[PDB]
Amino acid sequence: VVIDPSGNTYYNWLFCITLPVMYNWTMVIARACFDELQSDYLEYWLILDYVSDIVYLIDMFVRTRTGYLEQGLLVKEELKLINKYKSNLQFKLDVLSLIPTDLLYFKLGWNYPEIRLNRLLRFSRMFEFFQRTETRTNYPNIFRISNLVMYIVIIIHWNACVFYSISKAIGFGNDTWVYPDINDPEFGRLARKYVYSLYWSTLTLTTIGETPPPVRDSEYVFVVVDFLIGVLIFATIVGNIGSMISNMNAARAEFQARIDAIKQYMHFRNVSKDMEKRVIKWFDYLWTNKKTVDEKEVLKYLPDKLRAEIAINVHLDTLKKVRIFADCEAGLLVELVLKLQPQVYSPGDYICKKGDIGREMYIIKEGKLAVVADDGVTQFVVLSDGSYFGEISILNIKGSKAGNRRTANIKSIGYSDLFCLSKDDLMEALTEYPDAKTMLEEKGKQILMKDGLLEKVTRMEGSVDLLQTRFARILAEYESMQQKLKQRLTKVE
Amino acid sequence: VVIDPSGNTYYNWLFCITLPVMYNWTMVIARACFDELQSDYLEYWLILDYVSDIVYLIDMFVRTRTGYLEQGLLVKEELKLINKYKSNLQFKLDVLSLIPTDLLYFKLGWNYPEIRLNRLLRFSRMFEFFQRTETRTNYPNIFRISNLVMYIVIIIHWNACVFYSISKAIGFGNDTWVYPDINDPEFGRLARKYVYSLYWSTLTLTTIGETPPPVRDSEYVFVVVDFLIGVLIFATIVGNIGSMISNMNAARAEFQARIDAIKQYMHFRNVSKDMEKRVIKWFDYLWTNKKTVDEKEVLKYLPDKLRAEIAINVHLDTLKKVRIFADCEAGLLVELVLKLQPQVYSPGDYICKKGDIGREMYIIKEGKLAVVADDGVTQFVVLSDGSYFGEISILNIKGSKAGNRRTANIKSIGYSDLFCLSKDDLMEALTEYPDAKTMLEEKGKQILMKEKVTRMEGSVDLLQTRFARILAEYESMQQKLKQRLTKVE
Amino acid sequence: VVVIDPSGNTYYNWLFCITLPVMYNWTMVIARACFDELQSDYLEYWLILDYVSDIVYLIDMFVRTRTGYLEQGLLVKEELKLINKYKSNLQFKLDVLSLIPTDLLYFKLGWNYPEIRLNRLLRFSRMFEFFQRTETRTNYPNIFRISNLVMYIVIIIHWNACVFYSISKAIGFGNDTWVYPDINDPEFGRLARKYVYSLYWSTLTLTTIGETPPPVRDSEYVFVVVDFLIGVLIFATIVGNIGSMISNMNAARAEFQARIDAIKQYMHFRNVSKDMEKRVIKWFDYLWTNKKTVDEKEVLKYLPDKLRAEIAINVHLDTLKKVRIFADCEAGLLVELVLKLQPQVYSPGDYICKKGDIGREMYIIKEGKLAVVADDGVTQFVVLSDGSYFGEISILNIKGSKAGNRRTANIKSIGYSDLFCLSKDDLMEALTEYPDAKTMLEEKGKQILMKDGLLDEKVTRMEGSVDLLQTRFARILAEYESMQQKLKQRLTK
Amino acid sequence: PQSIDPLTNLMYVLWLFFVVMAWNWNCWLIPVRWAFPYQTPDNIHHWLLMDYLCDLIYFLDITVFQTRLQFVRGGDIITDKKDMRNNYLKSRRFKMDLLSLLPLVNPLLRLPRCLKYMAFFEFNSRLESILSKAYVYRVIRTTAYLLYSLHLNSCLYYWASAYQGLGSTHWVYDGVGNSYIRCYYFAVKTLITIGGLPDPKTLFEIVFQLLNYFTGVFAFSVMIGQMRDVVGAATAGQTYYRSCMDSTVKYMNFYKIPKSVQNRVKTWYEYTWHSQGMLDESELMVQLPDKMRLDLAIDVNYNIVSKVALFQGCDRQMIFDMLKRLRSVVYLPNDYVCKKGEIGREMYIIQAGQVQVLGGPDGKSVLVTLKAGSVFGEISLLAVGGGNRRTANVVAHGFTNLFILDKKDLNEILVHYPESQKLLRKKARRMLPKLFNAALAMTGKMGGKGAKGGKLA
Repeated sequence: VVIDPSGNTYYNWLFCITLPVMYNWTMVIARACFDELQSDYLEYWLILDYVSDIVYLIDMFVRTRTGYLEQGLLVKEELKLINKYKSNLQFKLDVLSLIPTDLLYFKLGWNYPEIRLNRLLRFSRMFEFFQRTETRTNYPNIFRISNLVMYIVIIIHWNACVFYSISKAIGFGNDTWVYPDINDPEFGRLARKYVYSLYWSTLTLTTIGETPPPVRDSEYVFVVVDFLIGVLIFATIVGNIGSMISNMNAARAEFQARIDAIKQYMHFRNVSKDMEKRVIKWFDYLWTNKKTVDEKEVLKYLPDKLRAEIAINVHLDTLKKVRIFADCEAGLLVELVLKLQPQVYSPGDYICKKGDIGREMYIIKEGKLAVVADDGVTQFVVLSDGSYFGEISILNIKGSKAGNRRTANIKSIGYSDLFCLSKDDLMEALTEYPDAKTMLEEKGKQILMKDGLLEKVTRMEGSVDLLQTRFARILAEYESMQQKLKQRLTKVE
Repeated sequence: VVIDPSGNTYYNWLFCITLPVMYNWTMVIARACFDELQSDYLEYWLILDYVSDIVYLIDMFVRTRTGYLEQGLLVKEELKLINKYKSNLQFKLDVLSLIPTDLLYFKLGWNYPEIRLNRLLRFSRMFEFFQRTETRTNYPNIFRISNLVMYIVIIIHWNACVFYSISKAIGFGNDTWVYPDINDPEFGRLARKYVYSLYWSTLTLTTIGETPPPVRDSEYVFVVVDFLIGVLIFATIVGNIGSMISNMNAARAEFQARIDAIKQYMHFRNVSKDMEKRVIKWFDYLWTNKKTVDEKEVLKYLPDKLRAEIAINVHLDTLKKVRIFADCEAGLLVELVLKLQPQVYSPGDYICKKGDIGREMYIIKEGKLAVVADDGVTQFVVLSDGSYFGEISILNIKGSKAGNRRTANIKSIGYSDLFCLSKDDLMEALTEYPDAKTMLEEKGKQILMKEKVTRMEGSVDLLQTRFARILAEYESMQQKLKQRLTKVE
Repeated sequence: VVVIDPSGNTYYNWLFCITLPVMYNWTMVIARACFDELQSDYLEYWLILDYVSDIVYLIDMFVRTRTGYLEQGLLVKEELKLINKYKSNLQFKLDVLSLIPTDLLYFKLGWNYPEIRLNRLLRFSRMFEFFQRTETRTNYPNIFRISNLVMYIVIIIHWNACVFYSISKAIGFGNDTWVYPDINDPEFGRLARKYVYSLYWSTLTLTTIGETPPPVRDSEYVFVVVDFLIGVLIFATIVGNIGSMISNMNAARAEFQARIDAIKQYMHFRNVSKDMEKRVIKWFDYLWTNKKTVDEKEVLKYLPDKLRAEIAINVHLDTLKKVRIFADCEAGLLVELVLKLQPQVYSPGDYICKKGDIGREMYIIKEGKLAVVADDGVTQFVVLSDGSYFGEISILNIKGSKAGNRRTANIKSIGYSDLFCLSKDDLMEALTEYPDAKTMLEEKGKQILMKDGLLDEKVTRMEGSVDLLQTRFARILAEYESMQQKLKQRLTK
Repeated sequence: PQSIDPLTNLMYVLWLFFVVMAWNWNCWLIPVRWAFPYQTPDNIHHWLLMDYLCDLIYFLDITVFQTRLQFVRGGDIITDKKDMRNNYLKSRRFKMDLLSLLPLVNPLLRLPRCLKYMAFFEFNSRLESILSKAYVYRVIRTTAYLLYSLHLNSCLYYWASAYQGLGSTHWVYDGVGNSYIRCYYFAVKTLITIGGLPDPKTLFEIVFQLLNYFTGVFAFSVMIGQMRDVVGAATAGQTYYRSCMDSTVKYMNFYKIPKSVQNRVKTWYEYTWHSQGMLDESELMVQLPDKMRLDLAIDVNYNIVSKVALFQGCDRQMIFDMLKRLRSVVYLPNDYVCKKGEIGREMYIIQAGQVQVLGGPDGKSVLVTLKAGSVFGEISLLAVGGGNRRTANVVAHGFTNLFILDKKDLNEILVHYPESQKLLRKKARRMLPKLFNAALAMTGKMGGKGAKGGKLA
């Protein structure tokens, strides 16, 4: 078995390896800087470290068992996967992560967990898992906020450990800036140590201050560097959150830009107020019902095959229900589906009136269309979704009594979404299907009859070729006669 | 009756239900955490809570009466509306929000208003009202910043109540971090309690600090977490304001980028200074009079039907005022309106010159044009708004001596906005209107005064017969010419 | 004469070698001017470093006289023209002012006034040019822009530290709580302590953090207000730059996510089936995972025809020459055909074409594997790897073909296949300038079809009238010319 | 000047600056005189004189300068006195100037003089128009807004201190010092949320402090957002160029493009960005109005194209269409513009750089060098398709920029102009029917007669 990196199993293992990586990245420095944290729970620490090393070994095994896309196919050969893993820097990082440095517990002592800092080199699994979650979850902004919060918590925790270690190196209680003397009943508790260090780190890394001022030169240097680092951290937080906020309302901002440009044009052109109200209502309908994006530009992002599959899935059944296109070739039907253009109509709008030019055939994807009389209050028949009209008009049939004219008034009762197939689009699709075009014209002629409606030039060119040659014969004879006449005059001279 | 969600009545009810939701979301936790606030005005609180519950019931009735769009039409059937409401999670949220948990007032006492915390579940209704406000208001940025302010104040108020509750649990005045002893007359004032709690919450939630440092471990943990939440909040405020500032200036930034691009192009191309000044003045005129946007790019986002109606409303009367389009079908005029292309000209710009090929019909919309005498210093006639020229050259009239060429020099006196109708667009519209095409040709002929394969083949037959007659005459003339030389010789 | 190319590596190396004395001046001149002990204690080292800086400034001016510039696309190598170009620029005046011998004022003011070397700060343009060239040359623009912003803020903080120390000196050390304390103190009298406390105060004031002794005198209040305003500007600049960088780094992800959610909104709006939605989501996960979201047409659109042709040739020339019909084609025709190739990417299981589908394009397999399958698709006849092709005869449009630009086999993508299609219209557009090569291509296709056994109006109408009209004018002209000879013959007698 | 242009008159910009200074004096000194006791009866005459000067500036603005401003109605400038006066009286600026000029000793009675803010906006527009790189002025203006907000905060803090008594508590201003820089220091530590101030004690002080920290959080957010927008807009073009360059480099690295081709592409990218400041010029050209683009194309290439003898006598609009269809291509040094033997399709106009025509024995000899403004290869335009080949090797001496017109674009132009198309076919036939048939008939008659006469004899 070879684990697909794009599968759910790979994601589950990414979480299962991210847990020991986060455990190391926090608690290794936590135990290194706080000696009491390492010493008080030493058996628990040893059990967790052994478990984390086991999970690291299983992660290396998964790396040897993770396929990669070569020639578009997952590589399932074990030797190829092993060679691909060992060729990468990740193999060196994982080997350095699992160096048995724990034998230095017998040399340096049990209170030196800095030897496990090599386990931090497995950060690649943690970052890869966070990227996969960002590209996977349905709530990108919530997860991105949570991830940023976790990054800041980890950084502030590391800074707290650094501050406590600096206080330890200088000496607890030696001055006001460092952590106070740890023989105190209150400040000598490990929980108090960590919470005060975390408080100091949060104060300094979030551009707040209000810590005891530094006394020694090293403390002043560390406070300057740490406040600059906190300024960078805060600016990074603000930049990430502002980028997220800009991304959330990017669609709203661009939609408002389109509406504002339309309003600018309508105030420019002195458009009537009722038309402006209808435009505003239409844009509100687009935003409320999540119809803001146009179908053409959205489908341009998809590849030609995927766009064709999407179009087929949307329109193939309702195109096959059309009587002229019922018995047609699959490729022609696919091309006609790809040639469909959406059209959305507000309630009370007219799809076509009597006497209009019929050059397109409409498919009712959704909505209701009413066949109305001249007054518009009487309804003949209501056309529901999947219905169609104007199929005869797009067929250029000779002898039609109703040539390219609409014989009925079609009114949109509500917000009807329609797809139109123009005559030019049908002709272009039928260029590559001549027999299909001929049988389409024959079927349209049959429908019209059922419904009560409905090389001499080349031969003359050869004569014209002979006519020009015969006409040039007299011109050559005139030149010959002129030469003879001029010579006769010259001889007589 | 069924309430249209897009209507004004639905917005009015959204406001009328958001007021109890905001009231609950603030004052329920305010009374839960400040026992003096709940005890002092209990009659008022009870009245407002009963009113809020009644408005919640009317909101449930409205949601039963609120229609939705199915097949592009509003559903007015009571059974479908009730089933759609009950199928949604919002009906469950409303039911859990309207459980009579006020019966616990008789058990736990009158100083436990957290039993009404289930009323907070109408947060989605409040958020929907704010969404409708930001999609309806004429000041999107003002409402956006006020909505951000309101959310920040709500979170700050909740954290103030949390801080007061934490101080109460630890003990008032037990140490320096908590709220001081409420037995003191100055610190025991309810207004003082809430105002100092709000002050502490705003200080802690906006990376300000300026608060007494925590003493106990739980205080340290709460302050650290609160500082992290406040970093998030203040960064959110900065990001929201920065996004708003970018949104207001986005059009100006795009125009200024276009200015910089065209200026860089003119410096790189060694464009003459007069042309550079003309371009800069043209761009400034377009921006100050709100014209700089391309009409095609603006109008392409509208649907074809709305774009057609707007184009009709703008151009139908001024296209019907044309003498060649005075008597035409409505559909042909609508199509010719749709084929109109806007053009803009600087002062002194030449729309057309004498001897130029005339293929476009120009209609003046918001400009003034003149006819000059090849020198630009004198004007025969000034063409005002609504005038047109080139209506003959776009028609293919046979026998036109001055056809396909411009006989007049058209100069833009100032900034003129014209709409051009090309000959190709007119012919494309006239493909579907043959009788209108013949009428247009006849009208152009009258203005200017004041089967094909078989026909072409038969036409060559007459030419061949005429060529035979000329050849037969030339053969007779050749023999006479030779006989003429015979007489001399 | 030897001329340094400003685009070369030598110019960048000299930019670094002149930036080092410029940075040294911009820090240590004000450091020694404000801290008298820093100037006095290391006076010989400062004199040596100032002499070295002046020498490097002289060499910088010499390089500026030898630095070529692109005039009409050519690097200018004329030394007089280069010298005149340098002298006409303001940089020559700045370099002259920066090397004014103000060090002779040490004999008039003493060694305690190194403010005379403040003119050396006018070489800041070399530093800025080196940093912008580093920004355009590095592979980590965001990391380097972090570094550049941080070091600029550190320089400004150091300058404000020097200013604060000078102001404390002017008011008096230890006069009140705000100023630097009395320098007779054993701890606060140390030069390192002086600089580091000044830096601490400057960092806390320029980062708008505070936590410093409040001012006492009105002049101190004015300076604190002004320096906090400078800190507001600095903090806004830092956060804005980092936010802009974060937005730039997240712009590609934001655009890709906007496209993904737009397509998701479309798919929910058109009620696309769940299987098709999952296929689209899997395709976009593949696109972002493999970093294939870029569009070749959009990426290469700005490039000129020659450079785009060179890139496209280096990608496709060997494989297009491996095609049998295009084996003997001209190099220019091959360049055009390669330029007209369009990338197509297919998911695993996708069908590139089906039997009976219209064949208008010829596919080139760049990456991936394709399979020829039967009608059911379970069995495979042959597997086409990278560098293979099919449909080369369909684009040729050989008259007498049994297929008639129709596919005769089912091509299925086994995995993710990167194909390059050459459409029929693109082939004729390339062949417009190669008629002999077009005839050779038709002959080659005819030969392949013969080996495979697969081989078995108005313009003339107007031409006849136009030729007759042209001949009538010539016949009238010929008769008129012959009439002159007939008239002369009558006059001859 | 009897009539003054509100857009391009520097003296009008100076008068606008004077009006802005008067409005700034009013805005910055009304809360000072309202809150601080600086308006003493001893020095009240300075305040009265400067207020009278500001009111005089307002009066000569509303009556003199504003009535002479020329405006636009239907795209035409109006210089008429009565029409300008009617336009200004109709406008809302007259309404605001009338509202401000109303007098309504109390400094708060000077309040509606702050309603003349429109002049400030027009001054800002003029400053952003006259000078390039305007984001530094935007930064200065936003900093001035922050300074005015801190000024108002300082005045409010002094008012609160006086309301609660000076020195009564630690929070209020104690009463020592300049009395404006102490309250301004409070405003700086408060409205930037720096802190470090004495804590508020009473309810009024806590409410004031709370609101001033809330306003300060939002004002600091406004400052940071304005600076972020300035940074993003200033570096937007460089960011776009870097993104396009990085996308191209990533594309070449994915397809294993060799280092020579990649280096040439990077060289072209850097040269184009450093020379013309944009990767494509047609993207900018299509954004312009059609008349603007046509006039720019004329100003760039009309004299050079009309100097070509091939297109002399053609229609001027066809010349204009070729100018519109010209595309700018940058050729690297030692790049072959025309290789010997390849198909000639393109007409080259040297806008910049040099082009060398190679030849001689074994190549590598410069027959002639063509500088900027010279046109070569125009004969290849008048070809049937495949009928033109480049005779000599043509190479770019340096970074030359050629305006290129291919044969296809010329054909799509020529299908619109029949007379010039016919002239071009005539010129093409001249440089290299009835007469052909007459010569064929004469030769055929002599050939048939020769065979007939030989058989007769």
